Amino acid sequence: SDGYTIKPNKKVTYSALGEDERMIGFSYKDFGISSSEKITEVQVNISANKNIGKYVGQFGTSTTDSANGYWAMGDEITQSISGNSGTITWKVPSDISSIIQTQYGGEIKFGVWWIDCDEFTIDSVVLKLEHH
Repeated sequence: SDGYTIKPNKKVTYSALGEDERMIGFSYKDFGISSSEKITEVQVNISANKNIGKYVGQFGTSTTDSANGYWAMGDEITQSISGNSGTITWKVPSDISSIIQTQYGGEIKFGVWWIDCDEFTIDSVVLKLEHH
């Protein structure tokens, strides 16, 4: 197939996160992804009990690259969501995608540096793929 989805229904209160807890982690093994598959995009679908407004954050992932601490981060994303639900998307760079570690404890992490609506729910996280 060409993608996997999880539905964690994880309630997040931004203002209750400590300075070292602003990245929400999900184990790659929860998706059922194969090591033969290349991730091109990560989508996080969120909702709230009011208009979400602006999100600012970054994604990070485990990698197989020991020289860089088995970790990589994507670019900062700023996004305005006008209504009560929306989707944040990371297009994964080819160089990071080629070394993502989905096995042996590897995780995808959703960083929330700021969000206007304090409480929101992560309804689903989606990985989009390619092959060959």
